[PDB]
Amino acid sequence: TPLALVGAKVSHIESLDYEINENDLFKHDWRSRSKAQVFQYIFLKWTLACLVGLFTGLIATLINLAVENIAGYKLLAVGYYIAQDRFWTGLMVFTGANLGLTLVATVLVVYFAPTAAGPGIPEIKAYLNGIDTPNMFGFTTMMVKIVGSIGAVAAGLDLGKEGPLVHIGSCIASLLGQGGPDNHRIKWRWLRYFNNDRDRRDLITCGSASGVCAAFRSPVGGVLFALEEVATWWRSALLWRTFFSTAVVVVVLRAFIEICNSGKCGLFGSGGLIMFDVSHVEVRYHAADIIPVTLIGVFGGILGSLYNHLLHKVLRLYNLINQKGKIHKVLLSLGVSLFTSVCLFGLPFLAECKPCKQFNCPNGYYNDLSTLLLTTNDDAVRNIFSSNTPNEFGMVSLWIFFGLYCILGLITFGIATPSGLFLPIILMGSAYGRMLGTAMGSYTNIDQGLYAVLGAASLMAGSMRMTVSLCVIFLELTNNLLLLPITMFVLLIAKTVGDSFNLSIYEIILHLKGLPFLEANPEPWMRNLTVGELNDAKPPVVTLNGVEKVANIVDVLRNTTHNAFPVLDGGTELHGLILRAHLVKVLKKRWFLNEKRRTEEWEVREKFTPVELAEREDNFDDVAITSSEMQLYVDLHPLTNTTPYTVVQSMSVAKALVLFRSVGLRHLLVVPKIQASGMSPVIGILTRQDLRAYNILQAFPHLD
Amino acid sequence: TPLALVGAKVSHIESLDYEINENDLFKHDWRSRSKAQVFQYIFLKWTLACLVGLFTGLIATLINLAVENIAGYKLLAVGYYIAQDRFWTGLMVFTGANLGLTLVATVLVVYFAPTAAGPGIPEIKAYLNGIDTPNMFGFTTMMVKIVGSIGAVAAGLDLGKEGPLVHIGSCIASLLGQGGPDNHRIKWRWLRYFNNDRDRRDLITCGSASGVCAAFRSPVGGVLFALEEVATWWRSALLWRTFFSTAVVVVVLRAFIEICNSGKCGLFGSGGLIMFDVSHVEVRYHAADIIPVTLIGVFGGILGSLYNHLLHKVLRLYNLINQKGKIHKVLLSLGVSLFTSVCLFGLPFLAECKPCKQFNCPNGYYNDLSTLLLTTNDDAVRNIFSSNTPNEFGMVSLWIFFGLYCILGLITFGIATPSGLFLPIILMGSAYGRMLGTAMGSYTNIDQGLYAVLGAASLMAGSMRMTVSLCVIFLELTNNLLLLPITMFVLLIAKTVGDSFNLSIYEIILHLKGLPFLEANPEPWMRNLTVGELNDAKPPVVTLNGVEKVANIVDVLRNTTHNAFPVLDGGTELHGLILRAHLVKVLKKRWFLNEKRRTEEWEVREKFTPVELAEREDNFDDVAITSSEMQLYVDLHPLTNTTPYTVVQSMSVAKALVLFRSVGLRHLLVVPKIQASGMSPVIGILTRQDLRAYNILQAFPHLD
Ligand SMILES: CCCCCCCC(=O)OC[C@H](COP(=O)(O)O[C@@H]1[C@H](O)[C@H](O)[C@@H](OP(=O)(O)O)[C@H](OP(=O)(O)O)[C@H]1O)OC(=O)CCCCCCC
Ligand SMILES: CCCCCCCC(=O)OC[C@H](COP(=O)(O)O[C@@H]1[C@H](O)[C@H](O)[C@@H](OP(=O)(O)O)[C@H](OP(=O)(O)O)[C@H]1O)OC(=O)CCCCCCC
Ligand SMILES: Nc1ncnc2c1ncn2[C@@H]1O[C@H](COP(=O)(O)OP(=O)(O)OP(=O)(O)O)[C@@H](O)[C@H]1O
Ligand SMILES: Nc1ncnc2c1ncn2[C@@H]1O[C@H](COP(=O)(O)OP(=O)(O)OP(=O)(O)O)[C@@H](O)[C@H]1O
Ligand SMILES: [Cl-]
Ligand SMILES: [Cl-]
Ligand SMILES: [Cl-]
Ligand SMILES: [Cl-]
Ligand SMILES: [Cl-]
Ligand SMILES: [Cl-]
Ligand SMILES: [Mg+2]
Ligand SMILES: [Mg+2]
Repeated sequence: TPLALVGAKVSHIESLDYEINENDLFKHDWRSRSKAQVFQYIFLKWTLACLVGLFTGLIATLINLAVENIAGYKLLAVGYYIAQDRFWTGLMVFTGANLGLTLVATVLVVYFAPTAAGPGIPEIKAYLNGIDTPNMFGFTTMMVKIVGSIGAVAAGLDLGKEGPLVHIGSCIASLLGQGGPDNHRIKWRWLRYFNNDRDRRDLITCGSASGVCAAFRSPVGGVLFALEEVATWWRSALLWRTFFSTAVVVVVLRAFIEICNSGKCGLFGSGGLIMFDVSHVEVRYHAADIIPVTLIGVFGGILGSLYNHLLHKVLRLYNLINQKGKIHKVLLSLGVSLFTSVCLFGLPFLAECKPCKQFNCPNGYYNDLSTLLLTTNDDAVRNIFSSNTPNEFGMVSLWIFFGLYCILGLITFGIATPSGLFLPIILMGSAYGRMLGTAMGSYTNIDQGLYAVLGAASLMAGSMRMTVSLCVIFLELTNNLLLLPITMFVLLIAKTVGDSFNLSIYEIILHLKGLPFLEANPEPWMRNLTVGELNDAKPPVVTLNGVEKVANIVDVLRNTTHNAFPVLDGGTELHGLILRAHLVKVLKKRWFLNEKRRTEEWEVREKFTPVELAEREDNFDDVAITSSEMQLYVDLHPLTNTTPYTVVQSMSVAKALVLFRSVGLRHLLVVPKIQASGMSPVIGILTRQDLRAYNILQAFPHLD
Repeated sequence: TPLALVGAKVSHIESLDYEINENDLFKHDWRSRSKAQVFQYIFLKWTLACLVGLFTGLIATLINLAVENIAGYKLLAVGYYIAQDRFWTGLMVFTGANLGLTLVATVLVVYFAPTAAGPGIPEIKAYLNGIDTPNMFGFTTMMVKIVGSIGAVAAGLDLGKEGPLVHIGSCIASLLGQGGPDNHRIKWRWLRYFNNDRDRRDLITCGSASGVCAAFRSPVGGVLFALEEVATWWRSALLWRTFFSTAVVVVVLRAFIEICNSGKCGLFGSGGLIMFDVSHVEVRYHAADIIPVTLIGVFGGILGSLYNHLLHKVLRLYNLINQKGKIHKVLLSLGVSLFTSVCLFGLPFLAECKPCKQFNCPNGYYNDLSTLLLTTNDDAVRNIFSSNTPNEFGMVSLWIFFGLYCILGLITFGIATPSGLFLPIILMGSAYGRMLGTAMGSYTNIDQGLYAVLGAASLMAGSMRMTVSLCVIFLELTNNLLLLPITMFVLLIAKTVGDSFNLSIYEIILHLKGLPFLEANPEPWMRNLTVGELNDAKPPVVTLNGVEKVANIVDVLRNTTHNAFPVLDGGTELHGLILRAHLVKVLKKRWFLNEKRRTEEWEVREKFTPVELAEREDNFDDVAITSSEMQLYVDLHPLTNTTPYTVVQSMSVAKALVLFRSVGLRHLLVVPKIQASGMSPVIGILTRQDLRAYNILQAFPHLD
C-alpha cells in the first residue's frame, strides 16, 4: 500500500533513487568529471555545510530570543494583576494570551502546512532510510515550523523547540541544495552537482545534526545523534562534514550568548536550555549510593516503557479526531491549551508556603510550586537541575509537578502544533530524580540537582532507547566530562529495562504513520523462505523491449503505477532497467523513430544533456500523443541502467533484504537459476514493500 | 599473491568468513536458538565487554606504573654521578641502562613474537577489514608486547605506549572469546556462541577501542577512533557495547590515579600522559590571532606530509636490513638506542643557561634543554603543554628539541620493538607550536601552552588524517569542551593541506606490508570494465558435484589452494558453495557412502554437531585415505551454503566491489546472463584479490 502519514497528512509514498547509472550520459559519478569541476563540487560541498550550520545557529537564536520575550512580557501582564490581588483577572489574561498564541500556531499548521505538526524526527528518520516523504522540506513548511514553535513554547504548552529544530535544519539544507524555494530556484550552474538523492541524503544528514546541536549546544552529541538514530547509511567522509556543520552552530550560539549576557538583547536576553550554567563538581563515590542510583535507572526504564505504552494509545485516539476534519484539529489544540493554562495557574493554590516568588500567601512565605509552574519550561528545568539548593522544593509540591507533566506530556504530543519530546521527558525525568534525591536526605552526598540530571537522562533512555548520543548530550549540557561513568550507568539500566517491555517511541510513531521503514536485520523465519516463493504470490513482471513502440510505453504509463521496467529483446537478452521518469522524458522530447533502428552514441547527446536528465519536474497527463505518433519507435538503450543488482530464484528473503539495505536499492531483479533456453531472463522485481516483515506475514501467515 | 607482512613477519594471507550459512545444522543465527540460549549469549556478550575494559585498564596502569619506576630510578643513578661532577660516568650509566632495556625489548620480539613489532594498528585495521592476519592475537604475542613496551619507553626511545595499548586490548578480547590461550582453552560450553568470525570482529572492535581509551583517558574518543579509522563494518548495537567497554577503562584509570596521588604507589606514583592536569581556561577570541592559528594548521599539513614522505623512505630501507637475518634486526634496535642516548645527553651541553634542573652550569642558572631531553617523554609533553609559563623555554633550545625529535621520529619507528606513532608526533607537534607562540610574543593573548596543544593536534591531522576522533581525544585530554572550535579549525586545514600531497600514514604502512585492504569506493575506470571481462583473464572454475567421489575431493585439496568450490550436478543445477574447511571434516570423520545415494536429514546430525562444525583446528596432510576409500562417495549437500551471493556476467567491477564490501563477502559467484540450455550455471568466482585496483591495473594496464 502506497499510503502513509507524513506529519498530519495522509500522502502517497514512493522510494528514493540512490543507485548510480554508470552510463557517461548521466554523469552520476563525480570522479569522472573534469579536474576543474571536481574542485567546484568540493568547494560547494563545504560551503553548503558551513551555510547549514550558520543558518541553523542564527535561526535557533531568533527562536530563543523571541520565545522568552513573548513569554517574558506575558508573565509581566499576569504579574501586574496578581500584585493588585486580582487573581481572577490574572487567570483570564494568562489563559487568553496562551489561547491566542496557540491559535496562531495551530491555524498555520492545519491550513497552510500540515506536515509541520510534531517533532519531524520520525520523518527525517524515514527520509534517510530511503522513503520519499512528500511536502517535508519546503519553504512554507519551514516558516510554519519556525513561527508555530515561537507561538507554542511561549504559550506554556508542554513541548520544546528541541524537536522542531532538527526539522528546521533539515529544511535549510534542502533549500540550499536547490537554490531556494521550489518555484523560486536560482539557476546557478554549479548547483547541478547536488540534484540527486545521494547528495540530498548527505545535506539533510548535516542539517538534522545541526538541529540537535542548536538545541543542546552539543557539537559532538549532534553528530552522534544522526549516526546512531536518524541516518541509515554512513561513511567517514560524511562524518567530518557533519562535525564541521555542528561546530559552526556552537560558534554562533556562544557568540550570541556573550552578547545577551551583557544586557544588550533586552531585559529578557538570557535564554533557556542552552543557558545552563550548573556543573556538578566533585561527585563523591560513596558506596551507599549504589541503591539510589540503580533505582534511578530502574524507574527510568519502567516509566519510560509505561509512557511509550500510554502515548501509543493517546496517538491512536488523536488519529480519530484528526480525521473528523480541519476544524476538529483546531479545537483539539485549543482544548489542550485551555486545560494547560488552568492547571498551571490553579495548582499552586494547593501548595504549601515555605518561610523566607510570593504567590497567594503573605510576605515571609514564598510558594515553591509557583517557581516551577508559572515560569517558562526551560527556566523550570534549571531550577530542578540547580546545585547547592538542598531542600528548595518540598516533597508534596514535587509530586504535583511530576503528576501534572505526566498528564501534560501525554496530551500535548500529537496536537496540530510543532511539538517535541525531549523537554516533556526532561521535565518528567527531573521531577522523580529530585524526589528520589530528597527522600534519601542526609544518607547521601550526591547533590539533589545531580539526581535530577540522572533522572532526566534515565527517562529519555527508557523511552527513546538511544544511549551513546544521550550520554554526550548530557555531558556537553553540564560541561562536565567526569560525569560520564555515572551517566552511562543509568542509561545502561534504563535501556535494558525499557527494551524488555516494548519498542522505542520513534519505532512506535513510525508504525502508527505506516511509513515503510526497513530494519537492519532479517527475522529468523526469513531464512526459511526464498525469493522465488515470494514472486509466486504477486502478478507477473511488466517489461519493455529495447526498441519499443510508443503505444507500449504509453500503455505501461497509464495502466500501471510501477516506477521501473526491465528492458528485454524477446535466447532473449536482459538489457537492464529503465525508470518511469526517463520514459516520460522521451515522450515529452518526442525523440521518435520511423523504423526499428537502434541509434548511435551521438544521437542521444543532441537531445539530452546531463542537467535535464536529472530533473524530475515532469508529469505524464500533460503529454499529448496523437495516433500518428503511437506507431513510431523509441530507442530505450541509451537511457537504460544496464547494470542492476540481481539475485537468483533460490536466494532467501533474509539475504536479499541484507543486499537491499546495505547498497541502498529501490528495485532488485530476480534472474532464473534454472538455466534453460527459451526462458525469460527476469522472473521478478523486489521492492521495499516486498521485503517488509509486516507484508510477508500477511501473504504467508504460517511463519510466525 | 597470498604473501604479505604481518608485524615484522612475512606470512600467508587468507580472508575471514563473515557470511552466514542458513542451514539449521550450523546454527549461525543466534535468533534461531532457544529462549534460554539467547539469554546466555546476551549475558556473555556484556560480561566479555566488561572484562575487556577491566583488563585493558588494569594492564595500562601496570605499564604506566612500571615505566616511570624503571626510568625514575635510572635517572637517579645518572643523577648520582652528575652531582659529583662526573659526566663521563653518568653518560655510560645512562647509555648502558638504555642499551640493556632496549636489548630485553628487542630480543623478545625477534626471537619469540615477531608480530609484536610496531604499533599493531595497521594490522587491526586489516583484520577488521576481513584479512586473516596470522599470529596477531596470541598469548605470547600479548606478553611480548607488554614487556617489550615497558623496556622500550623506559629506555628513552622516541615511542609511546599509546600505539601498543590498542593491540594489547585486541589481544585481551581475542583470548577471552576462546577461553584462554590456543592450546590451553577452557571448554566451557557457553563459549561456543563466540567461535565465529562475526563475533570475533565484535570483540576485537571493543578491545581496540579500549586501548585508545586507556592511552588518552578518552572514553568517547576511543569509540570514535574505532568507528572512523579502525573498523570497516559498524552498527548501533556494536556502538553501545564498545562505549560500555571504554567507560570501564576510565573507571579503572581514575581509581588508580586517586591511589597514586596519595603517595601509596611509591615516590614515582604519579604517571604520564593520562596525568595531564592543564586545562587552558578563558581562551579569548582576539581578531589578530587569525594569522598564527591558520599557520598552525598550514604547517601541520606541510610537515605532516613531509613526515609521511620521509617515513615511507626509511621503512623501505629498514625492510632491506630486516631481511638480512635475525641478528641484523637486533643490531638496528641497539644502534638506534645508542644514537638516542648520546643525543639526549650531549645536546644539553650546547644550550644556554637562564637565570634562576641545574645541568653543567653553576647555581643561579638552570638548563632549559635538560628539562625536556633528560626526562621521560610523557613528562616532556606536560612541560611544553604547561600554561602560565610565558617564556620558560628559549627559542634556540626549542629548535634543538624540534630538530632532534624530527630525526628520532623517523628512525625509531620501524625497529624490531613495540613502537608507536602518537607520542613522536605529539612531541614534534608541540615543539613548533610553542615556537610559533613564542615568536608572536606580546602580540597575542592565546597561551603558549595552548599553541603547543594546537600544534600537536595539527601534526597528527597532517600525518594520520583522522579528524573527528582527534578532536574529542584532545578535548578529553585537556578536559575543556570549550576548546572545540579552535581545535577543529586547525584539524580542518591540516587534513586539507595534507590530503593534497600524499596519503595517511596508515595507508602507507598497509601498502608497504602488502596487506590486501579493500577500499570503500571504486575507481572511475572500474565502471567501464565488467565482471565477465575479468573472468576471461583467469583460469576456469574448479567445481564439485553434489554427491562426489572421494578421489575428486582429494584431488582439489592437494592440487589447488582455493577455499571454496561451487557445487553442481552436471540442465545442470547450481547447488551453492562448499568451503575447504568442511571438505577436510568429512574426510577426517570418514562419512563415506557405498553407492551414489543422497542422504536424509537425520544422517548428518549423528555425525556432526554445530560445535565441531565451527572448529577449524584440522589439517589435511594428517588425513590418510587408502585406495579402498577413494572409490566411495560423500554427500556434500548438508554442508553446502545453498544461498551464496551472485552477480551476472554483465555487472561492472565497480558495482561488484560495492556488493563485496557492504555485505562482507569472501567469495562471489558469477552466473550467466546468456540464458541458454546446456550451460554451466557458474562461470566465475570473485575474491578479494580479483577486486583490488592494484591487481586489475596489472592485468588490464590500459585503464589508468
Ligand atoms: C575553514 C574551512 C575548511 C573547509 C575546507 C576543508 C576541506 C576538506 O577538509 O576536505 C579536503 C578535500 C576532501 O573533501 P571531502 O572530504 O569532502 O571528499 C571526500 C574525499 O575526497 C575522500 O577521499 C573520498 O573518498 P574516496 O577517496 O573516494 O574513498 C570521498 O568520496 P565519497 O565517499 O563522498 O564518495 C569524498 O567525499 O580534499 C582536498 O584536498 C580538496 C582541496 C580543496 C578544498 C577547498 C575547500 C574550500
Ligand atoms: C551494569 C551492566 C549493564 C549491562 C547490561 C546491559 C544489557 C543491554 O544493554 O542490552 C539489553 C539487551 C540487548 O542486548 P544487545 O544490545 O547486545 O543486543 C542487540 C539487540 O538485541 C538488538 O535488538 C539487535 O538488533 P535487531 O533487533 O536484530 O535489529 C542486535 O542484533 P545484532 O545487530 O547484533 O545482530 C543485538 O546485538 O536487551 C535485553 O533486554 C536483554 C536483557 C538481558 C540482559 C542481561 C545483561 C547481563
Ligand atoms: N516493473 C514491474 N512489473 C511488475 N511488478 C512490479 C514492477 N515494479 C514493481 N512491481 C511490484 O509491484 C508492487 C507495488 O510496487 P510499486 O508499484 O509501488 O513499485 P515502485 O513504485 O517502483 O516501488 P517504490 O514504491 O518502492 O518506489 C511491488 O510489490 C513490486 O514488487
Ligand atoms: N573454486 C575456485 N575455482 C577456480 N578459481 C578460484 C576458486 N576460488 C578462487 N579462485 C580464484 O583463484 C585466485 C586465487 O584465490 P585463492 O586461491 O587465494 O582463493 P581463496 O583462498 O578462497 O581466497 P582468499 O585468499 O580471499 O580467502 C583468485 O583470483 C580467485 O578468483
Ligand atoms: Cl513527526
Ligand atoms: Cl522538544
Ligand atoms: Cl522526538
Ligand atoms: Cl604495525
Ligand atoms: Cl605511541
Ligand atoms: Cl599508529
Ligand atoms: Mg510505488
Ligand atoms: Mg587463499
